[PDB]
Amino acid sequence: RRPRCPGDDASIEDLHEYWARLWNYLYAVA
Amino acid sequence: PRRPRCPGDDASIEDLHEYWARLWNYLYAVA
Amino acid sequence: TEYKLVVVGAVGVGKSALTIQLIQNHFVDEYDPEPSYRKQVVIDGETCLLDILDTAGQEEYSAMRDQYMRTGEGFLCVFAINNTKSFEDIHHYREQIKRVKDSEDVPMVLVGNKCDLPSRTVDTKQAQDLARSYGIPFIETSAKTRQGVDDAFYTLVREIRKH
Ligand SMILES: Nc1nc2c(ncn2[C@@H]2O[C@H](COP(=O)(O)OP(=O)(O)NP(=O)(O)O)[C@@H](O)[C@H]2O)c(=O)[nH]1
Ligand SMILES: [Ca+2]
Ligand SMILES: [Ca+2]
Ligand SMILES: [Ca+2]
Ligand SMILES: [Ca+2]
Ligand SMILES: [Mg+2]
Repeated sequence: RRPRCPGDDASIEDLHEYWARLWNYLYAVA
Repeated sequence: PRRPRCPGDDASIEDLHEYWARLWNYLYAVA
Repeated sequence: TEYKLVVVGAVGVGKSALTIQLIQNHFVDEYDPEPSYRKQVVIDGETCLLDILDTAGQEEYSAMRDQYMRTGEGFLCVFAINNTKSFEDIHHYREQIKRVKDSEDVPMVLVGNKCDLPSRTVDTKQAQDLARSYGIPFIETSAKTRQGVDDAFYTLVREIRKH
């Protein structure tokens, strides 16, 4: 369920996408 | 404003939390 | 501009179904090996980037969850119109938001989900009364038919902007 790392060459929008995924994941597994 | 690095397989949930927080900070900073 | 929206509510009220409809435009299950929680939309002639925290329904104590919720700028408080307990839980969720934000003035929208259902135990007037008592908007929705789904999230953005 953990989101894959964004990638070293990830754009700022790619990081935003990842961050929203991680936000949800972290909330879920607490 | 340094871009944080995504932790690997061995990452604890607390490691992922730290990355979540550092990433929030960075993405806020470059905006 | 960035908007952090948090969806809260009792187990099974349709939090995930609403989020999936908003972002991915479907209700029935799909299988395709990652889910998105971010959307770019135009609201009242101005573009928004929306991040959605779709909270697990099962509640517990957690300092981390507190921080994740504290990150939200606005909150959808969701109940199901066939679930009276989920409706009576709304007071608790508002209190929770006020605790974590440490404020009485937090952008909020009351959502009555599953209005497509053949039977209803929570009447519209009850919810309109409750929302009015909180001074917040109320919107009935169906994650199944998509009715009101855009309106719920967009109205929350409108509330944040007025903060
Ligand atoms: N008829 C109808 N069913 C709905 C609607 N929204 C969700 N459901 C159904 O109700 C169930 C719960 O939906 P779900 O999105 O999992 O709710 P949740 O609030 O995220 N659950 P949880 O608290 O456990 O995370 C599912 O079977 C889903 O198909 C709706 O608008 N109409
Ligand atoms: Ca736990
Ligand atoms: Ca789709
Ligand atoms: Ca806990
Ligand atoms: Ca009772
Ligand atoms: Mg869910």
